[PDB]
Amino acid sequence: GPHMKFTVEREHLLKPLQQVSGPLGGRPTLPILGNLLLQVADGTLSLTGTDLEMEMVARVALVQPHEPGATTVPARKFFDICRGLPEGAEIAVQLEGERMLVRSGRSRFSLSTLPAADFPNLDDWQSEVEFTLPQATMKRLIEATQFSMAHQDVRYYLNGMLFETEGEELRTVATDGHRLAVCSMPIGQSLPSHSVIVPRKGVIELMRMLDGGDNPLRVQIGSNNIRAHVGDFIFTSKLVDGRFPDYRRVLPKNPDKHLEAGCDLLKQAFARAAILSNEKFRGVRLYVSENQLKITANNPEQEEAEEILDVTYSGAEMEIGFNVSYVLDVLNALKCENVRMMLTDSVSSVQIEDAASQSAAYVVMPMRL
Amino acid sequence: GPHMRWYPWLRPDFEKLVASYQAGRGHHALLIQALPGMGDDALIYALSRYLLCQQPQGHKSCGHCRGCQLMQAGTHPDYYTLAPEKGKNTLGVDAVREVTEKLNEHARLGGAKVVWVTDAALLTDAAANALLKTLEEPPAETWFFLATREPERLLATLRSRCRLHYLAPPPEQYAVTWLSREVTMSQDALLAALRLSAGSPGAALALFQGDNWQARETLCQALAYSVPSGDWYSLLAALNHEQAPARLHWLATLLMDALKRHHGAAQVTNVDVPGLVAELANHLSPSRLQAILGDVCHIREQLMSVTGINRELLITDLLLRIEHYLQPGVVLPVPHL
Amino acid sequence: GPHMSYQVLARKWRPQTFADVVGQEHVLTALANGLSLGRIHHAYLFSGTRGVGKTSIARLLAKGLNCETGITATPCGVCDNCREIEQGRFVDLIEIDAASRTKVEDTRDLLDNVQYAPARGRFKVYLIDEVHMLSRHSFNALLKTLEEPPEHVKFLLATTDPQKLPVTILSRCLQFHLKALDVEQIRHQLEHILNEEHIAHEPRALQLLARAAEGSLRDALSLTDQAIASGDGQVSTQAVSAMLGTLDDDQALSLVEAMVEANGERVMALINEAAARGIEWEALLVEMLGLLHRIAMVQLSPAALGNDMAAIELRMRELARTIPPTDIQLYYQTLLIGRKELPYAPDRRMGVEMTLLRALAFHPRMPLPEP
Amino acid sequence: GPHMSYQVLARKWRPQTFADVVGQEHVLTALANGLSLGRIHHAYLFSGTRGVGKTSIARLLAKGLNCETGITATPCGVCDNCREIEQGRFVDLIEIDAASRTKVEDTRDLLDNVQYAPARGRFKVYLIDEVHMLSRHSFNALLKTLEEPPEHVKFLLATTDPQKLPVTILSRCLQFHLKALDVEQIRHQLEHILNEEHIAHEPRALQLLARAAEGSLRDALSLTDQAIASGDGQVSTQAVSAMLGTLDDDQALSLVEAMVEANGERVMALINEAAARGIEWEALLVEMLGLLHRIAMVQLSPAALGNDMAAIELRMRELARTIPPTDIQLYYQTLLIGRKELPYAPDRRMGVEMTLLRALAFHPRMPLPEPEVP
Amino acid sequence: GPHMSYQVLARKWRPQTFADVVGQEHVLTALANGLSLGRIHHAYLFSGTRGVGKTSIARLLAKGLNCETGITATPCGVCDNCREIEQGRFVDLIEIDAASRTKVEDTRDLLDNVQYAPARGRFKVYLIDEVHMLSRHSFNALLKTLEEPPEHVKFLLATTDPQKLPVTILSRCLQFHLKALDVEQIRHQLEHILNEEHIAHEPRALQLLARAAEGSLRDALSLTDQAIASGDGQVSTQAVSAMLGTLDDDQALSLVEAMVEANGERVMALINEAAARGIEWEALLVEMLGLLHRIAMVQLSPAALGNDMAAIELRMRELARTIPPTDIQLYYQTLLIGRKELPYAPDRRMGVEMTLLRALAFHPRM
DNA sequence: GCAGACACTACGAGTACATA
DNA sequence: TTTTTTTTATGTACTCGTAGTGTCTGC
Ligand SMILES: Nc1ncnc2c1ncn2[C@@H]1O[C@H](COP(=O)(O)OP(=O)(O)O)[C@@H](O)[C@H]1O
Ligand SMILES: Nc1ncnc2c1ncn2[C@@H]1O[C@H](COP(=O)(O)OP(=O)(O)O)[C@@H](O)[C@H]1O
Ligand SMILES: Nc1ncnc2c1ncn2[C@@H]1O[C@H](COP(=O)(O)OP(=O)(O)O)[C@@H](O)[C@H]1O
Ligand code: BEF
Ligand code: BEF
Ligand code: BEF
Ligand SMILES: [Mg+2]
Ligand SMILES: [Mg+2]
Ligand SMILES: [Mg+2]
Ligand SMILES: [Zn+2]
Ligand SMILES: [Zn+2]
Ligand SMILES: [Zn+2]
Ligand SMILES: [Zn+2]
Repeated sequence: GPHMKFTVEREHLLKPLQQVSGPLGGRPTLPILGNLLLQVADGTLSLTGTDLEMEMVARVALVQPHEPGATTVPARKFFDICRGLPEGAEIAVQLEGERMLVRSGRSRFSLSTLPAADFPNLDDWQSEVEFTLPQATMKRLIEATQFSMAHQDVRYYLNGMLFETEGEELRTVATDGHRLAVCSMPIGQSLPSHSVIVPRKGVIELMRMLDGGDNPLRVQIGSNNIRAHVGDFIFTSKLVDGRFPDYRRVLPKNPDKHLEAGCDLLKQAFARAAILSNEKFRGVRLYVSENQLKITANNPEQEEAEEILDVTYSGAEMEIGFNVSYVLDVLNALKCENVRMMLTDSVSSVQIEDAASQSAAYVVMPMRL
Repeated sequence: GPHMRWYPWLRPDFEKLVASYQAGRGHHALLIQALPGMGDDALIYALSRYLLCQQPQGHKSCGHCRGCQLMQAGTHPDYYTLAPEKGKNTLGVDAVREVTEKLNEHARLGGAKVVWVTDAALLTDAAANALLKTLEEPPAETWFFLATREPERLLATLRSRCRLHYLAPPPEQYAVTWLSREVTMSQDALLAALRLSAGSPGAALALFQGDNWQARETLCQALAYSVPSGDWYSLLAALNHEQAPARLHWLATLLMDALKRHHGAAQVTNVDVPGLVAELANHLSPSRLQAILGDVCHIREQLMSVTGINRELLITDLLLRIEHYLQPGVVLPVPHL
Repeated sequence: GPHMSYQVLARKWRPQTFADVVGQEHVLTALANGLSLGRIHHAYLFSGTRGVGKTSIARLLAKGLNCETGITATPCGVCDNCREIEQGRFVDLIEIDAASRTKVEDTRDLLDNVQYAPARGRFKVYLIDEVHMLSRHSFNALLKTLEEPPEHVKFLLATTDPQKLPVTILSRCLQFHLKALDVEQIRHQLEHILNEEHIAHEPRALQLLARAAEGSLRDALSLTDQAIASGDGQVSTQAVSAMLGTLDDDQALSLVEAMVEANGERVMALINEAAARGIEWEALLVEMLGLLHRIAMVQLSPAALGNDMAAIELRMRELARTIPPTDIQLYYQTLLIGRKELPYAPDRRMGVEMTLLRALAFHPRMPLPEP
Repeated sequence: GPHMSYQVLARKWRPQTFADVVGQEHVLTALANGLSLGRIHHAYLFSGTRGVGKTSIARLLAKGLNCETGITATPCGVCDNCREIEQGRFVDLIEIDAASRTKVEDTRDLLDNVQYAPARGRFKVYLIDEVHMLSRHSFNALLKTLEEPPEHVKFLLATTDPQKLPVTILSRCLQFHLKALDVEQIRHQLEHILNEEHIAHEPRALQLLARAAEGSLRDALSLTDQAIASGDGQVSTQAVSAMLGTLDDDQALSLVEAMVEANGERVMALINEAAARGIEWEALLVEMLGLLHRIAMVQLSPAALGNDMAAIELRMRELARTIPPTDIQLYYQTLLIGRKELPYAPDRRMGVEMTLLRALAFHPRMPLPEPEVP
Repeated sequence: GPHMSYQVLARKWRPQTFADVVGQEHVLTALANGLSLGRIHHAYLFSGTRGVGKTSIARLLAKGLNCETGITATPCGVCDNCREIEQGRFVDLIEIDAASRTKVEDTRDLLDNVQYAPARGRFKVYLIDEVHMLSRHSFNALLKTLEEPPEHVKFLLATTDPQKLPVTILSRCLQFHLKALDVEQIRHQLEHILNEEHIAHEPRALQLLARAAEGSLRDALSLTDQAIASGDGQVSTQAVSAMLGTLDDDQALSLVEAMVEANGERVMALINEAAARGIEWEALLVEMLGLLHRIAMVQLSPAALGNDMAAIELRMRELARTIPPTDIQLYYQTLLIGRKELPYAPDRRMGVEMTLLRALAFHPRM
């Protein structure tokens, strides 16, 4: 246990500390799960947060004298101490036994630690495949499918989302047994099809790490684990083991009925109609007639809601009852202007797609008709 | 027997099962039937050590690998064990449900997964039924190991699922030699202890190691005092204990030997106590002995089965009913026809 | 490697079409007639003993209901829906181990999700096995759905004890009872399986396995796997007889002769000899009960006695000649109650000793020596 | 008939008007009089056993309350309201499945919307199915609602066991009780069903089905559907008898006679015949026990025998007047002990044979001979 | 609709003056004297069995306390405050369905109005109905309010089980316990109610209706309305007798009475009726066994009657006196054997019939 | 941006009760 | 006058404190 003298600046830490904060504090299930891992090595500071199944470390350059080592420092206390200091104020840290003395000007704080050995880590491994995808593209991949993930469903498959590759295309699939969200985007590199399943929480930290910067997100796909790299930030997590439902088997086989309209108008109309929907089911009935759309909603309070939309439709009239929360989420994800829908039958799955390009697609399974 | 002692009378069966497991011709759910202390725990431990890590030479331990390091330290996460909470006495269905879902969530390390129930007879009905689908269709390379002292007590819907293995008790002479080597006691005491434990050398070793021998000799002295006077109530002082079912079984064994002596059976079970069996034969009629034996067996079963039952009240009632039976002119009970 | 894990016969030989059933013809005829016509129901409850086929029958019913060939009495394995139902991963067939999830919360979530339309399947089949373990709250939750379910929903329930289920649930479903398989059907299925697996067998071993299966085919397959593991890759009469501890000599006959003669010394000497060789006690009591049944029958009809026990016919004839029927009935009753009492007083040896002493008690054991 | 959709008889033939309801004359007359005269109470509780009509009658009352022709005792099938009720899509017939919505929060939600008036209806009906399922807080949340409900809200509760409801709820709501249906009513209803639906049938099979589902009509309908499945789309005596596992009364009494008159060979022959037929042995014991009990009952009074056993009625009498009741007690005890100890016999056939042999040995009149040597 | 207008007998005829409450004389007299002398406790907690007027008497108290003519035992109907009490829309009467507003949030919100003066009444009166179910923290808030109550606020708690209430609230509340109404009072008020309405009635039918209800007036009135509906507008003896036979539940007592008198036809009819009224046969036989046990015990000491048999005492005393102990012991043994033997018998109705026949066979009745 | 506020919803824990 | 005293397994509600999540308001 050598002395640990940090001499750092706020502007170089507050963003890395925020990034490494993540799913820390909150629910402490056991003490040695710990708060942080601070490591001084080769003029770099590695700050590690964990969740007993996840890990992420931020690297901060040490342009000043340092002492290598590894120890812990409380998450909320350190974060708030660093945040509350004057803008640009320096931080000087010393270690005495198991005590951290943090000094800023004339301000002194004492902090308790735990041995670095007691901290739980993840066993190293040999990476299987690796991607270097641009940040904006990865954000587009995640946002198009994040909402559709299941909420603690018994079918563990639905609790995450799948990333797969075919040559130059990367496909992302999410589902919960009622919704399907698939999005395929170009890569620029060709790698074999090694599907991976990432749990919901891990996807949340993947979203948090992304900052829309020029640095491409690197990812190492393993067998039962995942690693990510954004600049100086490293991340790793476990994986859900199994197989996702075949999306091609879920997508409609005979999308004969076609519809096209404006995303904004449909989203606003569905939001208006969902007010009177059943708060426990959120089911709305859709009647498609010649160049006309009709949405009808009812709730146990016996209130009725009707909305009519101008649309282009060349098929036959059809009735179909489906959830309004799902279509609202789909339209929220779909940020373009014009949206197309493919329908087959009154109890057939409905495909939602961008009119500008195929890009990503969605599937909604109707309610009881 | 403190913990997991290898037993020579286990060596044959062991290798046989390995021959089944190594060739990929072993049932996923194997139900071990063995006496208490027969060593089924050691057999299951050795099997799990073979299964759960990198393949060894093909026999013995698994060598010096990550599997052995995690297993010996009890840290391997692919080695699920079902043991009743020490505060409780039975396998809560919540524990089995958690184990089954964790097993459904795929292995963590390389290799197969092993689930071991420390005792099948302690499974409650809900806990027993929570294992039916998992036994019927294990997820992938999942091997179960259930230990029991009698398969009939277990549910019929579970005995169907599991391939049953039988750990036959060792021949009596060999077990006597082994125990005499292990424990320095006279031959008669050794034989009586072995026959008391139905030929289970591990159970006899456990009986000798603890204070059970002192309790048995105290019960013998109390019975010797009580039999001629007819004051059986004093036996309460020796019968009320946490090990009451075992002492009631000892009493039933003494009554069985008394009836044997009345019929003059060439074989007995309390060899080293001829005085007590002679006194019981002399002072008690065969019908009275049979009735007392039936009542004692019934009380032992009621104590062992119904959880939470009060020991003191039952034992006192049994002793008072026996006192009533010893008095002349009292109608004896008969088995429920 | 075709067997990554040991695909035990209880799992490999699961029926895939209606023609693989071992003879549950009474329910199969109803199922085939219902599927052939338009008469289809939304709640089937198959009940019976363990390892009789009701889960397999339910899975076959689901395969027939969802195959894209149509509603066929005989499902086609070529169908993609059948390909997925025979394995896992079918979006429609939702199999719930009721004992695993007895909480009313899971049942309520299931009944919330039942409203949605099926994915690419004619009927969303809910197969709830071991339904008798569900909590009473879940039972009552499963009332209003089973009575007026959506057209695209079919409920298949399986249980080993119909009584434990509330009468209300039984009142809404088609109750099928799967009779325990007879000896001949089990033997024929076992010989067919072993011939298909290229594993040698003997007729006597198969007959013993069928006899000990107690009417359950899963028991027969488990016993066959026991024999395979302990029979060096073949089903042999010696291996199964040794593992079952069955009696080939007249030990039971000599024991009952000594007992009816009220010779306690002989009875206990024979029981000690039986303990020496480790004969299974339950089998001994079963054989004694069977011999007493034969004694009663020959007392009623001597012709009936002519059976496999021909080499020992004279002994049973003498016992029937010398023993009143009432004593035989009392002996049978005592031995039967004793058999009920084996899984009591865990040391089963003294349990059989208790039973034999109770049987001996009826006749006088007086020291009075008379011929 | 013409409907290619083979709707389940338990669903297709749900009562439409008060004329289509069989039995339950008490509740039917009470509701007809309380709806023709007026004075509609604000809470009903239909208490009865399974499959007697605890819900369909509630739906009929709902139809009778808010009908276009006013409050009527004859629910029409012409106006929109009644058909919407039957289709289950009606706006005001809030069908509260109390099994699912059992928590107190859901009951509070239900009580919150009580005053918000009915839409396209004279009354709003809160048909709470299986009220005996609500939690204690849910039970007690609706007390002051039941005691002083709004003038437009009527509760209709339907429970199987009212004893589990708190006593104050039994006080507030009307307590209508539905008796279990009789065998003749069930047979008549099934004859109506299999005449309206073009399915050939035999009266003996209908009687067997009616008796096998005693007290509950939905049980009878399900058994009849399953018998149609078992048979070639027709309810025949052979199909029903084979399906139920029951043994025809004539042959069981033949076995009983062979036991009583100490004819061992006839007993064995009948046992062999039953074995060849595949009838479950425990079912044979059950039928013999039932016949012995019926003999005891007709000894109690000759009126105890209905037309159900009429085919062998004479034989029944010829067994009642020839043997004392003590012999029946002994026979019933022996066969019942045999049934109790059957599961542990070497075989079910062996157990049944041994039980019959014991009844033959121990029966008093002309018992089995004992060995000549003492 | 097209049926004129007919209210419910339970909600109607609710008393509006203290003289219209039938029975419970001690509570009414104590309240009258307390209001006369000006001795009013801070909190009045009513308790008793169902349907004995606890809520109605509490509502009468709330009407009286805010009457403009003054605090009196007989508030007028003249006062507009009294009229608003009638209509249920009174600003100074706060009716809280504590069975619905159990959470501490709503209770605290409604108890934070103690700081505000009454709008048009002398006392801000809280009528917290069904107080027994209430969250523990809501009990804490209520206790904190009652410990230091404003002089212009009086509490009127009502409940069915006072045991569930915490002792800290009981020790601060003047508790009034209401008796179950006597049969004669119930019959008298039933006669008066049926005469005030234009409904014909019969004396024996009225007595049957009064006896059927277990001392609760709401039960009596509910059965009265149900019988009127079933009785074709007339309370006739045969119709109500048949109705109560259909609603008859204490089958086991009649079974015991018929069995001990060796009436084979009567017991057969009774068991047929108990089969039609779908029940559990094991439960019926357990009830019969328990009743026989009680009859055997009562003969040893009358004090065995207790409180449960308050509505059953008359028949049980006769059964205990008229039957020798040996016969009761034999019947108990026969029924115990029958219950042990029941599950293995055929369908349990057959087994119960057989056990009853076994018990009947002992007497020499032919 | 925007983060705090504020709502809102969910989860654990302590308590009460039911059925077997 | 003073202490004396309990049967679990499994499940289902109910209610309050603490935290996690959305979102949007003048900040
Ligand atoms: N009717 C049958 N035909 C063929 N095999 C059967 C039959 N019944 C049972 N089996 C065998 O038993 C095994 C388990 O059958 P299963 O259908 O699960 O019985 P259960 O009704 O108790 O769930 C099957 O894998 C099959 O080998
Ligand atoms: N009294 C009856 N008359 C005619 N059919 C009946 C009667 N009772 C029950 N049924 C049959 O049972 C089906 C469902 O009855 P239901 O009224 O739901 O019983 P429950 O009282 O249990 O809800 C009906 O569709 C009808 O065919
Ligand atoms: N003492 C009584 N005098 C007159 N009617 C009564 C009495 N007690 C109960 N009732 C009748 O019962 C109906 C409901 O009474 P209520 O006082 O609400 O009972 P609870 O004590 O359960 O709240 C009243 O409308 C009234 O008809
Ligand atoms: F083993 Be089976 F499902 F009864
Ligand atoms: F099927 Be009923 F409502 F019990
Ligand atoms: F309104 Be009471 F308490 F039934
Ligand atoms: Mg199964
Ligand atoms: Mg219903
Ligand atoms: Mg009240
Ligand atoms: Zn190893
Ligand atoms: Zn097919
Ligand atoms: Zn109408
Ligand atoms: Zn006034």
